[PDB]
Amino acid sequence: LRAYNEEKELALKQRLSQLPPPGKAFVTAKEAELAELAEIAALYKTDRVGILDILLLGNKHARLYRDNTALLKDYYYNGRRILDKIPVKVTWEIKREGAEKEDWVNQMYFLYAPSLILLLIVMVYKSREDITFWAKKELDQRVLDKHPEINDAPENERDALIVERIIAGDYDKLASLQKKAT
Amino acid sequence: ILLSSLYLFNRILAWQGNVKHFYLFASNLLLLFIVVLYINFNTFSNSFQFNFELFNSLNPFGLSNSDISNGLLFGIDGLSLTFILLTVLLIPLTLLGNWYNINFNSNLYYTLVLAIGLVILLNFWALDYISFYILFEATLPLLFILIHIYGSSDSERASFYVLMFTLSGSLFMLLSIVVISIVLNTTNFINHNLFVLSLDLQTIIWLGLFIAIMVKTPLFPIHVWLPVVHSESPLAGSMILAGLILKLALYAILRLLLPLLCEAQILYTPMIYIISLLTIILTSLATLRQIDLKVIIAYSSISHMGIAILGVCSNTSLGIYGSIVLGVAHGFVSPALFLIVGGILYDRYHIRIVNYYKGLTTYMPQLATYIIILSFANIGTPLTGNFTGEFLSLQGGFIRNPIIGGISCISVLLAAIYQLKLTNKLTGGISSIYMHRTNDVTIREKFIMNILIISTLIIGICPQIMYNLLYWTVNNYIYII
Amino acid sequence: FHPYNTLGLATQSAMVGLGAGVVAAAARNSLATGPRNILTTFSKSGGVVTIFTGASIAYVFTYCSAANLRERKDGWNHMWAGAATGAVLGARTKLVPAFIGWTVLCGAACGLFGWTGARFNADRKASLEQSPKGFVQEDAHQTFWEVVHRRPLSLTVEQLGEGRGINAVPIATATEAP
Amino acid sequence: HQRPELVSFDDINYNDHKKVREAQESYTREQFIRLEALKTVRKALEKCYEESGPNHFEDCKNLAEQYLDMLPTHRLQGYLGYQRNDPSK
Amino acid sequence: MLILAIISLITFVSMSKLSDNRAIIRLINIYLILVLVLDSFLYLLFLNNQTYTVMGELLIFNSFTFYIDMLIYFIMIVISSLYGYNLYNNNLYKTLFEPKKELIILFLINILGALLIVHSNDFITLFVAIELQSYSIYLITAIYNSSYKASKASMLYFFMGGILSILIAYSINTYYSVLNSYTLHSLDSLIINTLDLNLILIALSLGLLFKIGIAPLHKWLISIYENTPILITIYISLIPKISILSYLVLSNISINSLVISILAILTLLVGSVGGLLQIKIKRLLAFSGLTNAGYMMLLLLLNNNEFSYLYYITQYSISHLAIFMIIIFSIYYINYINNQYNPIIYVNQLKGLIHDNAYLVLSMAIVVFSFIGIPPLLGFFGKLNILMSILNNGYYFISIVLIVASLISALYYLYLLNVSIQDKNNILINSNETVSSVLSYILSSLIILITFGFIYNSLIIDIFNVYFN
Amino acid sequence: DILNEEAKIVQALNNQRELTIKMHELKREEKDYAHSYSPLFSDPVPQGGSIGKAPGSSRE
Ligand SMILES: CCCCCCCCCCC(CCCCCCCCCC)(CO[C@H]1O[C@@H](CO)[C@H](O[C@@H]2O[C@@H](CO)[C@H](O)[C@@H](O)[C@@H]2O)[C@@H](O)[C@@H]1O)CO[C@H]1O[C@@H](CO)[C@H](O[C@@H]2O[C@@H](CO)[C@H](O)[C@@H](O)[C@@H]2O)[C@@H](O)[C@H]1O
Ligand SMILES: CCCCC/C=C/C/C=C\CCCCCCCC(=O)O[C@H](COC(=O)CCCCCCCCCCCCCCC)COP(=O)([O-])OCC[N+](C)(C)C
Ligand SMILES: CCCCCCCCCCCCCCCCCC(=O)OC[C@H](COP(=O)(O)OCCN)OC(=O)CCCCCCCCCCCCCCCCC
Repeated sequence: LRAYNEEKELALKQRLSQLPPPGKAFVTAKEAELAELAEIAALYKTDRVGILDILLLGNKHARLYRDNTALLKDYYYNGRRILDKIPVKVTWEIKREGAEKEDWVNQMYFLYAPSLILLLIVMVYKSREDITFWAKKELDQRVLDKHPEINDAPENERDALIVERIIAGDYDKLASLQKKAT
Repeated sequence: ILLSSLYLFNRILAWQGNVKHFYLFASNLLLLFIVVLYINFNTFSNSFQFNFELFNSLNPFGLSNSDISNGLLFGIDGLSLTFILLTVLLIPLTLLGNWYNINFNSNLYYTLVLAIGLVILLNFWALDYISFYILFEATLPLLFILIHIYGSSDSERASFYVLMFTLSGSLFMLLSIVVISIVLNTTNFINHNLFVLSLDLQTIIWLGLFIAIMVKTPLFPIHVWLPVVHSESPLAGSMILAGLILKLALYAILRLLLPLLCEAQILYTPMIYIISLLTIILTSLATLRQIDLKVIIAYSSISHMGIAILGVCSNTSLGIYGSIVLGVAHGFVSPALFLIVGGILYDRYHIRIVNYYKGLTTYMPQLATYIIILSFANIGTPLTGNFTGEFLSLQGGFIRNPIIGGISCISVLLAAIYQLKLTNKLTGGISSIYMHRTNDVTIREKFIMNILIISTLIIGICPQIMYNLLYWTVNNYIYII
Repeated sequence: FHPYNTLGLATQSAMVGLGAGVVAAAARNSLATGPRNILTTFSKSGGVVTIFTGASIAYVFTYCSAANLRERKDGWNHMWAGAATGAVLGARTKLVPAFIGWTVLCGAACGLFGWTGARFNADRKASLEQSPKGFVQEDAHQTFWEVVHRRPLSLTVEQLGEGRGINAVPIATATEAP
Repeated sequence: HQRPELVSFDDINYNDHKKVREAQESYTREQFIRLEALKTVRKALEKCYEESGPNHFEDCKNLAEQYLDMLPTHRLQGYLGYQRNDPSK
Repeated sequence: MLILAIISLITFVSMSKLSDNRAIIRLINIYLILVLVLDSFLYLLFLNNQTYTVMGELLIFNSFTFYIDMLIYFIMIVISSLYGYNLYNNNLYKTLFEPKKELIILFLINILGALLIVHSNDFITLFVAIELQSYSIYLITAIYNSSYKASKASMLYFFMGGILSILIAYSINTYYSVLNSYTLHSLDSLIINTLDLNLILIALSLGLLFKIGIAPLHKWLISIYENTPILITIYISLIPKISILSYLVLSNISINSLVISILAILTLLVGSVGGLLQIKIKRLLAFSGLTNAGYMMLLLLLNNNEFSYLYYITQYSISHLAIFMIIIFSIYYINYINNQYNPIIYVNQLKGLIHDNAYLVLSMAIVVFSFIGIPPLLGFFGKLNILMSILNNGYYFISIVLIVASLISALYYLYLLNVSIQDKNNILINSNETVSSVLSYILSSLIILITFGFIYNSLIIDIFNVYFN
Repeated sequence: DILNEEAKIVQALNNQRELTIKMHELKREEKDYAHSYSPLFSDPVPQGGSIGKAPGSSRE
């Protein structure tokens, strides 16, 4: 994506130059000047350059475009704040319903929020490898290794028999590890 | 990469002029990267995993591949991963909560906020006493500048408090760390439970560590700086200070104190319980007579920290799990309450006195609903992580000492009192005469609040979802023969 | 512990405080502006001689008295001595809050001084640099600066006491069946 | 399903960190197995009570007594007590 | 190299016109730099801590003295740049900063005296070097003789330094009367046990230490610092302190001294508390110097002090140079020039400096936080090394007093930054004249050292282990 | 692998501890007169003035 134009920019500056400062540019509330304010402010949401030129070009063009965008943003937002009208459609239409994206939405909804969803999914499935399940299986395997005949028993009897063996006998190894306590 | 990414930063700054979109993007990438690390984190192992060393003599500007370790060590276990996740969840929200209300010199403001976040995140990676202490102190000048330049009317006194109190406690911690350094000639957290100092020297080292803990938590009676600092700070400062920085003290108890000074800790536990019970009761009662919204919210954090302390010093697995869960849930809910009082109401009316506010429900029903939800979350309504943390902390405290934990059970009531006294006046009655009608909560404010509420609800319904990172931790630090 | 002779030591303190106050009065007389004669040195002393004498008496007498009564020597005696000294110095304010503040805060500062060893330089023989350090040998008793990998469980039971998890025998060994 | 080899604090040299880590993990895992045994006893007790009703006092006496016996001894206790103390001395 | 420079400079300056002054200084500046980079390799002589007695045992050369000599050369380079290079090219700055004809010679002779103090192995060498440095410093204080304050300061310096020189001479002669010797090398453990030298050696220590202004004899030197021209103050408050402290560190004649312990405590308390009500920048910096002198005084109580002393003195010298340079740079942005010798006097004149030059205030913040001791700035590691040293040797009460003094002095350090980041009503829009490239680069190099030097900490310790063990 | 890496790091840390204790001890060992004072003229015994050198003034 490349979208810059120095030719357009150096003239946009003068098209700004005729206008009053954006602080005082709407304090009348004629309609012709307000219409030009509408068009020039509408330029704020018409994106003027992409990546291939911010990366490649030089800082004089950058400083000029930066300045232009500063005054455009001031005009757009001041008209929107005083008149209650969006500066599109091009003379200051009222149609506020929709078509209003803030500059944080894309990041927070397509990077931050999916990241949080992925974190929740990862926690849910990471909780499956929890020590409580490992120790359940390990107790069962110790019992099955000491008393293999309950393997021969059918499925539905088997679990009751493992439970019986667990209840009767102390299959942990904690005291074994405590060698020096005699 | 670093060269290319610096060029990217420079060009973005040249053309846009506001650094904040780049900072939001960098922090979101950091959160995604931490989630990828969690994906590749082995849970069936109590050993530190993503290790690296900085400023080794053989490679001062690189990573150390040497047989002698003389740089600063970094790495993570499950405990540190928990707090790292909390940190990277919170940082982008602290950027987004000041998106529109910072207008003069905003690039510096966002730089300070992001730097403070990154320093805390690195602090949770530190694997030795010196690296921990360095990242512990490095936040103080950044906070001083941030509060002094972008705080409210009393922000000079506040910046001086946030610097001086924390330096005061940190220097006694520094005495303790120096003593450990010269007595053991080692400073790392990987093997420090293998060194058993004499009980007397243990008793002495504990005092410095605990003075620092007392100022940073804070605990009674050295808490009085926190309401001032919270009240005068800009919103991102308050969110970081209540959600992250106070958790560093709980983490310090687990990481720096319990593994090394076990016997002295046993000896000192009743004194800790005295201090924590005083914190809970006295600060809860002192909250009842406050007239500043942000001060009231700030006072709430101190009592919850007291409950967490009681849990973490209980010498039980349930108490330590409850302390960590309480820390995380507080990190969700307290930044939301600070967002309400110092971000939404304060940006509309520029005042914090309680007498001016009454009956907001009429024009702002959505904000009133958020207030009600966050209030009942803050006082530990079940199905909220706050309830799980408080309940488990009180269980551990009661086992450790039945009388002291039993008396600690009054915090349920006391917190209910101060919080619901505030919300009753905020939502009910006729709309106030002193203020004009403003907009109800915006899409950005609702987004932040929704993130925090969903997080606290998810860990409130199923607290077990943290256990896969913490089940070694709930056994690593208890001292039973 | 054999007792301090409180009376004689305190009399010595009286003499030294009087001398030091006299010296301070002479210096005060020489450093000041305005007319000054040889007798005005005590007239315009500011009571400095009394400051010195009273502090000397209070500190030395109280320290010796507390040491003899407790039959100990440690920082607590200096805490009491500093409390009494602060009482004397805060009496000059003639206000009860200030008198109390001097009492407790001087007592605390002097207790801190006594706890560190009651010296301004170092006790060189006891210091870490002049002491056995590092890991102890085979079965030696651990000394103040030495480190071990395992302490004896009997020592832990003696020092912490039995209860709340500290036991003479590990639990699993004791609850093993046969 | 993993079954790491069990290692005791009493045998190893505290300077091989691999052995010390294995001993700590062994101690913790054995405690979790003990917790599993206690949970098994408790679950059997609940089943016995729910199927016995008014005569649970008779039919579940052994299970009730055994659960109450194992409650104080089959909880998590950590490893620091045993690694930092030598029971022989 | 130094002696040669002094001889050549006397001749050249004698044949030169007053307009050549700055040019001459520039020449000497580059000469010093060359000596630092071509003669550096001589460090190899001291591998494995080999010590050399030189000049019939009048002088001692080891790794410690070689390092101190390099540091003094670096300091002289930095300070002479401030006279050889104009900050701005306007008329006011010509009036503010013009080097005197003989100033460079006085600086080089004073540096010679300092380096001879550092290397002194015999007491006759020590006394000749001390008088060389003292006489030079009096003349440096006086050479701006249109100033009433500077001439009065020079008289006060002459008389107080003369009394202290007499105390030092009397100490040396009592030592001779007891031992029939003029060298500390004749002291052995057996001699120290057998004889009471404590009164003699402490008298010598106090004579040396009052010359750099420890408490309770601090006010006279602080007055001299306040009342000299600022570019003189940068030199005279640093070089003597380094030379005297380095000699006392290397001599180790006051180990576990009770008197030095009490005076160090008093110096820390006086330096921290007495800086609190100061409103003049140079008085504030003088009390800061007093507190840091107390920190270094603590190292005279113990053996094996070399690493912590060298680290502390290096980072302190860097920070002192940086803060004076920042104050000098801020002169361009102030509303009111108080006089031609001290263009800026009051801390309040820095108010709102951030709106005129933001990165100057960033440099100030870094330096101030280093003085306070925030990691990972160099000041933190200096204080950490000192604490390790004193706690290894049992100085517990003094360690607590050190912590308290650090906290107290943080208040007056933060005063500078506090006023500097407030708002001012009329802020700078543009200006055609830029400050000098050379001096700005030097200041930035100092700031970068303070900020990132910690990266080399373990490498530095490795080298220290082979040159000082 | 996690255990092996952690053990290697702990070994390097113990190596650094051993080196620190070794340098501490070596720095406190007393050096020879040649290494500490004078490596060429290495005899500490003085000769004094040579003018009126008196037979019998030399004493070991
Ligand atoms: C965060 C708050 C900071 C404030 C708290 C600091 C308080 C420091 C106090 C503790 C400590 C320094 C420890 C320093 C450790 C690091 C320092 C920590 C940072 C310092 C900032 C000072 O202990 C002092 O306590 C005072 C009493 O209060 C005494 O006062 C005086 O009492 C009277 C004189 O006889 C006079 O009448 C009067 O002169 C005072 O009345 C002092 O003499 C005494 O030295 C203890 O050190 C010492 O402990 C002893 C036995 O423990 C060690 O030797 C042991 O010998 C056997 C038994 O002896 C053991 O069998 C053996 O195993 C072990 O070898 C020593 O080798 C040494 O190490
Ligand atoms: C090409 C010639 C250039 C040499 C010119 C040197 C000028 C010195 C000027 C100013 C002093 C600044 C500090 C000197 C550095 C100490 C070196 C050393 O390691 O100090 C050690 C002794 O450590 C100590 O006691 C402690 C020193 C405390 C330093 C505290 C500041 C640390 C921050 C500095 C960061 C380094 C910046 C590097 C930038 C990439 C002596 O080393 P050494 O005596 O064997 O001599 C080195 C070989 N040399 C002659 C060729 C250079
Ligand atoms: C001024 C305050 C004091 C400053 C002192 C400390 C300054 C530190 C400067 C920040 C730099 C630290 C972060 C970068 C280091 C990590 C680089 C790395 O590669 O980590 C190595 C580790 C293992 O990698 P390896 O052994 O090579 O094997 C790879 C197999 N594929 O690979 C990993 O496991 C990944 C490790 C991820 C660590 C997360 C780091 C999060 C924060 C990163 C930026 C923090 C910036 C903070 C800036 C404020 C200053 C504190």
